[PDB]
Amino acid sequence: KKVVLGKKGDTVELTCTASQKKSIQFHWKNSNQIKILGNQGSFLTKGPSKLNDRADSRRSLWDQGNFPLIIKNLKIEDSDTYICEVEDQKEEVQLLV
Amino acid sequence: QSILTQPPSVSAAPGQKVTISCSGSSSNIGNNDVSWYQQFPGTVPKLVIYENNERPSGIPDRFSGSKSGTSATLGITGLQTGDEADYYCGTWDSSLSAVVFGGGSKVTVL
Amino acid sequence: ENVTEEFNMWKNNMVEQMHTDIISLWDQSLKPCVKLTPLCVINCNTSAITQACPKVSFEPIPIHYCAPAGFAILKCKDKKFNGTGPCPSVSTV
Amino acid sequence: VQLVQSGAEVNKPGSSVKVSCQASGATLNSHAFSWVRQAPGQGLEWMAGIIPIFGSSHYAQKFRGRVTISADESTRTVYLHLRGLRSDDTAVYYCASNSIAGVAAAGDYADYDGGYYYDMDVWGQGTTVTVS
Amino acid sequence: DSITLPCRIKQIINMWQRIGQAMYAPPIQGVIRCVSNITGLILTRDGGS
Ligand SMILES: *[C@@H]1O[C@H](CO)[C@@H](O)[C@H](O)[C@H]1NC(C)=O
Repeated sequence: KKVVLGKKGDTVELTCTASQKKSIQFHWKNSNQIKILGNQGSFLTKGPSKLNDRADSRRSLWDQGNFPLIIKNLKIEDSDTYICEVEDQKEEVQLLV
Repeated sequence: QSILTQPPSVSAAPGQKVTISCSGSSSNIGNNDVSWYQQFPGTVPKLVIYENNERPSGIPDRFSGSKSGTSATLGITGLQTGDEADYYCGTWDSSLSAVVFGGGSKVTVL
Repeated sequence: ENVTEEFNMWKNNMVEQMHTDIISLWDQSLKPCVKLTPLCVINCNTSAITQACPKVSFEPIPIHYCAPAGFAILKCKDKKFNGTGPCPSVSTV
Repeated sequence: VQLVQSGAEVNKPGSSVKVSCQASGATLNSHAFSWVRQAPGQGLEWMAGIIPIFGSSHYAQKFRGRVTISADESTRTVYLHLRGLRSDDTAVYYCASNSIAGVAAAGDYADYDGGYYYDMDVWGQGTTVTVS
Repeated sequence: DSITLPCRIKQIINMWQRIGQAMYAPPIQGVIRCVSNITGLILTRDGGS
């Protein structure tokens, strides 16, 4: 568990790093198990949250195990805690506004 | 004919700073990528600056430039004898629906 | 007869011998003209490969995955299979 | 990357011209050829140009109708034909392509009738034409 | 009676094998139909509260 602080607007980066570096399937969630991001093969897969048109992942970094989360346009309610599901590493990382 | 208003010829001392101010319209500078080409008279023309600030392999870093609104400049430092060439201002213009080059600017040194 | 067996669907390894024989099928059959695969080791670079790219017909045919010498393939013939867990009707093939 | 042409030619008013510009890569579809001239004493002028990966072709304002331009798919070459040869056309002809690989990084569907001619790099040796 | 589906044809696709875009030829000229059987679904939940 880590703490990452951003104020507003700029693109934060939240990273869960795998231990294989061969693009295994990951996911992202929040404190209500609402999906945010997620690999599906070699594509992306959004979710029906309030961060649908904002968050994105850098696709070139997946081959080295890095699965970031780039949330642009930080709104006033973006202080929550998001998890990864890579293999079992449910790394809950929180945010602030 | 010069739809992009380029100066016809410039002159400076070798090693100094000279800027070619190629201006145009709002349909070829502000919403299009401009580029420059260098040709000694009798040689094959070749680009020196693309994507408004970039240098290909074989081009020194003494050449630079900008793309400011309806105008596009050239940062040309380090003048020598071997840059005795005509410099052009080429970009796409969707209003004419064609690529349009500039009037050509010939630099010369002492 | 009378063989029950805990099958599995999500941990098979005939799947990975299919996913890397269809990747190898679409590399000799659908050759793109420009292919921007990344190749980098924060800042990264993207490459660009180019092959001769003609248009060819493409109709998938059925492919059987036979067993090599020394092994055998089971077959969960239970007509209401959950996918995982025990499968009470099992035949060899 | 190489880009070679045919040789210099002489013409007559009423005839046509068949100048080629043959590539060096595997195919033409990775490059966006153009066709620029250079009148003596003056600068250059973009006459025509072809993009084979979208099947499009673009022209200037003046040279429409007189110029047809065809890229042969087999031997990796592009032609440039022109009729109505008058004495103002006495110039050297240059073929120059660039990389079409930047259009893919645009978002989703792109303009398939549009043009992406920018930053030509592989300028050919130049074919000098004259009419008599 | 039947439902229509406003499809498209792409030339700049993300391929499924690896990461990285492909770029293909222009489409063929004439008619190209394909009859096929939708024997499957891949759904996905959305578990709220
Ligand atoms: C679709 O299903 C019908 C009946 O199940 C079958 O006859 C037909 O061959 C199928 N189409 C295919 C396999 O393309």
